[PDB]
Amino acid sequence: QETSYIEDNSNGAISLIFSLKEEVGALAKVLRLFEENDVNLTHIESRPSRLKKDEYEFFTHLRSLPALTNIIKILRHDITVHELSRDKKKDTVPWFPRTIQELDRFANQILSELDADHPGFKDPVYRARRKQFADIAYNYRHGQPIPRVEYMEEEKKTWGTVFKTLKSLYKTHACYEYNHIFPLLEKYCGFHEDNIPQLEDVSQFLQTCTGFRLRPVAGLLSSRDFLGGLAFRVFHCTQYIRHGSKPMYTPEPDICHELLGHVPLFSDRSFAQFSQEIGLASLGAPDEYIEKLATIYWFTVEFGLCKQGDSIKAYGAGLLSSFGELQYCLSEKPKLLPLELEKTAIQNYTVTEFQPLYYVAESFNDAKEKVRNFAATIPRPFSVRYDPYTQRIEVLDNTQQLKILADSINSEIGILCSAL
Amino acid sequence: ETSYIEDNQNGAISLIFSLKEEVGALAKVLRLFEENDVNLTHIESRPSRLKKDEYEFFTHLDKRSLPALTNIIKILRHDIGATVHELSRDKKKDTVPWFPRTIQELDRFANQILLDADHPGFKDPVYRARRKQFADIAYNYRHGQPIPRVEYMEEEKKTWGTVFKTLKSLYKTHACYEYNHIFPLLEKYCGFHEDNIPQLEDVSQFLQTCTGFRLRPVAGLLSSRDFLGGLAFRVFHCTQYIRHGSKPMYTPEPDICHELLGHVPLFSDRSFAQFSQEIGLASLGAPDEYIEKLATIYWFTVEFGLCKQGDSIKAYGAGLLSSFGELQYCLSEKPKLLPLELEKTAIQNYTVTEFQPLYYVAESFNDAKEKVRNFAATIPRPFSVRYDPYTQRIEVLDNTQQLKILADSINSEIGILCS
Amino acid sequence: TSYIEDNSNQNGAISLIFSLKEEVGALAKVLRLFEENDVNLTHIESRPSRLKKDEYEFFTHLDKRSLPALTNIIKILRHDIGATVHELSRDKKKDTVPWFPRTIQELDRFANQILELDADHPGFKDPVYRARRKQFADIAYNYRHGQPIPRVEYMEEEKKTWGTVFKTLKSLYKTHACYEYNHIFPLLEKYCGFHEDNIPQLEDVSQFLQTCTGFRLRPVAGLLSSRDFLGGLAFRVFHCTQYIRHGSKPMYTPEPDICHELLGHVPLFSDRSFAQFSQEIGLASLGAPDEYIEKLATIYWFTVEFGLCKQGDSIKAYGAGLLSSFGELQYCLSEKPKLLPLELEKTAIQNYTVTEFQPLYYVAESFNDAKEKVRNFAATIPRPFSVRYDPYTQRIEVLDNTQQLKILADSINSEIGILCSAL
Amino acid sequence: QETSYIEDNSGAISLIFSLKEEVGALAKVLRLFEENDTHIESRPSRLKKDEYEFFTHLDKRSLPALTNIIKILRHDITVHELSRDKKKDTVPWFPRTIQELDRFANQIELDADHPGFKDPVYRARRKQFADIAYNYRHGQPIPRVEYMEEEKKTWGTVFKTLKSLYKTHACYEYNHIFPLLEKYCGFHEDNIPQLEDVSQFLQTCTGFRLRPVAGLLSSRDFLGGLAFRVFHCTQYIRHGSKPMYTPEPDICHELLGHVPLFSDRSFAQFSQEIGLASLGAPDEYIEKLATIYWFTVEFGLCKQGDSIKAYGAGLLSSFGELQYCLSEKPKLLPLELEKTAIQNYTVTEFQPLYYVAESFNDAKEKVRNFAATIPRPFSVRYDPYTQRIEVLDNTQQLKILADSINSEIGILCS
Ligand SMILES: [Cl-]
Ligand SMILES: [Cl-]
Ligand SMILES: [Cl-]
Ligand SMILES: [Cl-]
Ligand SMILES: [Fe+3]
Ligand SMILES: [Fe+3]
Ligand SMILES: [Fe+3]
Ligand SMILES: [Fe+3]
Repeated sequence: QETSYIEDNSNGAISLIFSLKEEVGALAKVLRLFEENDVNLTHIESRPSRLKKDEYEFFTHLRSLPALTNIIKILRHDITVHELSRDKKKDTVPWFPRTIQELDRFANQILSELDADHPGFKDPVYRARRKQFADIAYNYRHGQPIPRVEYMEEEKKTWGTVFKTLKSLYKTHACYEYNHIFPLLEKYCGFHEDNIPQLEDVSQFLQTCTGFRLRPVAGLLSSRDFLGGLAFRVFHCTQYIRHGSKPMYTPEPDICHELLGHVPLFSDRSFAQFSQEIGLASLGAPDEYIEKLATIYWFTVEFGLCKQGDSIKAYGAGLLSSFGELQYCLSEKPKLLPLELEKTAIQNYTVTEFQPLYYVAESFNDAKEKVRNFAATIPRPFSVRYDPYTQRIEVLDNTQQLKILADSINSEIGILCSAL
Repeated sequence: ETSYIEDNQNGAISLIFSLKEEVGALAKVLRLFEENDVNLTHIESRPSRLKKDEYEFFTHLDKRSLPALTNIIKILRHDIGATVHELSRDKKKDTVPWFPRTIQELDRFANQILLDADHPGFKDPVYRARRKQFADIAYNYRHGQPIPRVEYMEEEKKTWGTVFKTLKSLYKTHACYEYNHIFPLLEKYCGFHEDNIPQLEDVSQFLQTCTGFRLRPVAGLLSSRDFLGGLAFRVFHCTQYIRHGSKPMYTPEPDICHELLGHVPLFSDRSFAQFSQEIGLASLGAPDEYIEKLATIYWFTVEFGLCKQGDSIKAYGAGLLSSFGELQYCLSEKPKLLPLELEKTAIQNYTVTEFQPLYYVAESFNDAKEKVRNFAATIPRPFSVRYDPYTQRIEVLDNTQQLKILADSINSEIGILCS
Repeated sequence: TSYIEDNSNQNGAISLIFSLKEEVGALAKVLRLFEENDVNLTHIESRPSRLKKDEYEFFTHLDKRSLPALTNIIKILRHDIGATVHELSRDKKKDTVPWFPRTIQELDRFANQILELDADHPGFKDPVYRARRKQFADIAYNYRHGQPIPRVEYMEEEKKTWGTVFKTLKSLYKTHACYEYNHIFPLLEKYCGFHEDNIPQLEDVSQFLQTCTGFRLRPVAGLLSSRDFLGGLAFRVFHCTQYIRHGSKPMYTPEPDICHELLGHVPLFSDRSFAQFSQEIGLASLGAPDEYIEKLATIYWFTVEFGLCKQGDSIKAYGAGLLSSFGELQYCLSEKPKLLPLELEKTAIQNYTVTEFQPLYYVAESFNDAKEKVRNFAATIPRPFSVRYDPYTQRIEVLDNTQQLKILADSINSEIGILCSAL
Repeated sequence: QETSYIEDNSGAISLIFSLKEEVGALAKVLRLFEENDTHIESRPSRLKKDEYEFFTHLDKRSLPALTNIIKILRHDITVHELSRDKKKDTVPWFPRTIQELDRFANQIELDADHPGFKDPVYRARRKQFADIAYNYRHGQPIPRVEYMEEEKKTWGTVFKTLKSLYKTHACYEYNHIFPLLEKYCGFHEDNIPQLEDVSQFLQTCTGFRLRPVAGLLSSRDFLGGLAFRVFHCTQYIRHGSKPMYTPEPDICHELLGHVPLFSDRSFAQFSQEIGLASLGAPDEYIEKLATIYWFTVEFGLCKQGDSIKAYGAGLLSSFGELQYCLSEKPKLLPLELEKTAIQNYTVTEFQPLYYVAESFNDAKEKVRNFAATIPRPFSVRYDPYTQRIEVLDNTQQLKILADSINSEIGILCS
């Protein structure tokens, strides 16, 4: 079977989320509870609430269980609290990153290079060169510029072989959005047959296009971690390349799969929103619905097809980076079905051979709304929204007050921008 | 007297235009610029938002090499059939006032400032040199860099204490609810204490986590257009120096005291951040006549504005929250109070030396915000503006088709949950 | 002042409002509860609740004739699980909201709640005028919502009085009246009988307003309570007098006449923006306490009767008291009176006079701006529900879950901007 | 292939145009018609405080005095010409006001295969009902008729045999309204309710009203009446010889199939959008609307939880199809305009397939999206206050429409 769902592995991170009113002396009453239980002001933030203006929002990221199981009791009865845990005990919500900076916590929790069947296994250089890229990811923290790497001549050859063979297929097999950005990457990035572009230059390009940014990663994270990073429009990226012995095969993601399959789509604004809704749906979702999201991600982002007029084309990264399947998925051999998440979430699939079937999406805006509807069925005691101004996640139990405030803004832009 | 500072070798010249990829657009245009000795480093081509078949172009040029550029605009408009807006900043005929297209572009004219014998501090090598030290930090500051921290002298902390202690006693009763709501937070996470001056870096990081607002060092006073323009990006140009210790209760210029105690606490409230942002957004490309009008509104709202809080009135203007005398005078029955109406406030005359004879009372920040939005329409501009926090760029909307797409995002945004 | 306190009849109208679920079989359980008492079915309505496929809305319109059979029914509905009820009465005040009509037809109930009976009236020593007034009173007392307004042949002495007021005022409208007035007036001259030498019929006028903004006229004998008069505006109904001032002093009238109402009020009701504004005032009066009715009467005074509006760099008048008064229309635009910006929190309590000209006037930025101020003031009025008018069914909707209906209005209006703008 | 689409037959010629008040337009226009010709209305525009809307009600008679006006209005100083017939570059005529529904309400017995053909009484009794419709005008109360005992029996046979199936086969909305119709409208096995009492009931629920009609109108006319929430209704009844068959709509089909749904507001809004979509639509798109109407209002099914039920009038008034559509025999597809609008169907035999709508609110928005696909130089919205249609052709009408929306966002938030 070998599905793409990777369970999350874990001192388990324990974080709290709660807001309180300023009617009685609230800041003093809460801060003293933390100082008395050996908690400095560095593991607690107090920010104003946007939904009432007379409330404070509190964030705690705590290693110290006996000093933590006592605050929850005194805090809940004497006055709403959401407990986030990485080990996901009962009566708790699965932990998720509240700010882009918190992505640094579990960015190095990949599994296991060390696979005997890997193409480049009987190679001391390649096996060692992989450790170099892994160290870049393990030591990278948010905000930092992605360290640049000088690719060897033997490695640019592999890139060239994959680049030239796929560039000939994009004009006819890739969706319009792909061919819309690709010329830009050829001019403003090092997207050339005889050059490998640096992830830093690409990240800076995405940031100026849709706000998406890249993050080095050593290997494969848990599905929870990966999708969680999409809520912040952060895409964990590998910096290594396949072994030059078989440029047309890879059991794992490499810079080729992600630069030629993933990056161009994240440059489109409509697609950035769609993929973001998938990540947003994973924040605090149980493991049962994470696998469902991983399956949707598989049949939409990696191996998804889209309707373009009277014809169909491909937009999945797994398809746009594979020379053989990109032609097989567009033929009349595979089975095509309309995109319906209730069926895709449970559909079984394989990772070794080509996909027997493909799901066709009407559009990205159409697929986006399907994710929102599916996000509602996911049992969560709150709603989530991303704030690009502060780059934090907003926990929303009365989420309805914020969506309306966004409409009142968008509507005043249609009557003001009235040229004629 | 007035607070309006008019805008003043290498005048920034920028173009704005979008094009369709019908046959080949990128190559045909890029060659048009390369043929006129324009390196690609001075041109960006990014996909247009709301339009999947258009490219958006950004150019970063100077007044230099204009004659090889005034010909390109003609080939883009007549030979291609597309709309183009020329930004020149130097009242070029048939041109739009230049404005920053990206937050990074704030670095261009951040040093375009204009030593007074009558100044509280006089020409004395000690103080004047300390002032030049802060000026060098601002001239050398860039958007990405962290604000350099400074070790304030005891003589400077003493002055801060005099202003801090005397004003803290009035905030609980004279300042609006939003002010007293944030101030306790600034005392813990920014070090707002009688015997300490907080660093703009620690403060800037605090606003970013509250409403996304960030601080920027400045040596002196910018043009009203330049200063207000930075508000569109929720960027507040901030001074790092402090008044001379001889007269702690007087300052002819803004200082770190005026900026930390008058301006910063309000920028921590999102409702106020949106309001102040609409003022900056309204200034992008506005004629000089309407820039002065916006400077007057900013004066009577952000600097010297009053707000209704229930059956009583309180103050939220920076000019009041940093002045010990006027903060008490504005709440008395001596000054004249009017309802906030921009058509009357935009033309109202005012003074900067003495207290304000009158004050304008705003119903709320969300109400005052929409009043600016309505006023933004009266400003003659060939386009509308909106800020994109994801990419930190301004999106110009000139084509009607861009609005039809904007309507789709709204009709879909009608989530009728109804429980 | 113009505030007239509300007076109830011996048979004070008592009506109930409540919705219930069809889970336990409510139609039978509720309908039978009334059948057990001396309550006829004809005085009970059961209608489906919109957006709640499993709820029925119930309306009952009775009075104190059967009180002992009514104080027991209300208890079974409120105390038992499944039903919330609002009791509307004209004067109990214990646990009831001030009564208001739920349907346009119910305006017939208190349409005859009148207080020419003043000795000092200009036409007092006149058997004809004194008698002619009773003739108009019978028309109002006998008028019902469905009937067409009876036409009357005005005497030549009465056409002359109208002409005196018409000619002297028409010369001032082009320069003193707001843009909306001079926009409608030419139409009234062509499609109605707005001429110097003719008095138009209220029926012809009512039909004209209905085709403009849906407003309709209703004959009235005299002065109603402020609640009754204002209440009728929620249905875009304007109570109108059909008589005319005495010809002895065409330039003076202590009471409203067809001149004040045809030349002052109707032309504004033809504009949608003003019709919506005045409607929000009526909507704000439904179920409002007597203390807030007087406050509402003051707003109406400084807006509809004696209100001024901003028109560009200049200001013009739109109040009916000014558009029908020859002296005040010139005095309000001069520099003698004091002008203040319109703020309901200030206007609601401002004192005023009715005999002499107004010392001050309130200037509104626009009709849409004044409308939103009334909505804001409507929230401060203590009411256990919100109100909205349904022009399709011509009924009032009591709304505690009002938030569910506003969304359907936005989602429709927005989907109409994408159909035309599909270019 | 028997179809339900009835082409329009002739002719009413009407004009629509707006003008500004800055220049002397009202005077210039009023003299323009008198100089070339009295039946003209001028009302203020509800979207521009400085514009007037003009309505003219003339016949094709005296055409040469009209072909000159169109040039002076278009070339000098926007105008839409409505012609009951296909004139080149003109929009199909549609009623602008509820009163205009009276014009072609008579634009429709002697049929050998009719059940009651060999009966002078029934054949004559039908002309009695036709005279009521031909002479009926808007605003009038629907004349009541005393139904004969022979006719009440026919109603009873259909009523009792179908009432037993509604609780299990009819949608939730139907059984929600039906108990009310039994008490306040007299829906009983041994009594036929009068259209006047029923119309008054619908008006108080969703504003829908009934209008007598002699026979079958053109699809445009019938659908057009739905834009005003007006439902053209037949007052006669099928011949008592075969109570379970009728080649035409009768009071049974209309009271038991159609009326109860019009009492639900969500359905009233949905059906109204269909009528609104037909105003000024070409003949090609009228048939498409007639097909959609067929598979939604007449023979439409809806999802009710994990089960499926029927809400179409053709099923709720037919004893055989009401059981056949739920018997898993026909094939069911999701409601999609591109597929349903062109699907062919029959009227004689049961339907081979049925289209399932998620809900009434879901089907309504699909029509609105489809309303854009109809080529029209304007958009339409209904004003219940004045009961006329608002044409939106000029850009100025939309900027004002944007203000009323942004302002309509009242954030009470408690
Ligand atoms: Cl966005
Ligand atoms: Cl925001
Ligand atoms: Cl309206
Ligand atoms: Cl409605
Ligand atoms: Fe991948
Ligand atoms: Fe300042
Ligand atoms: Fe009056
Ligand atoms: Fe039918």
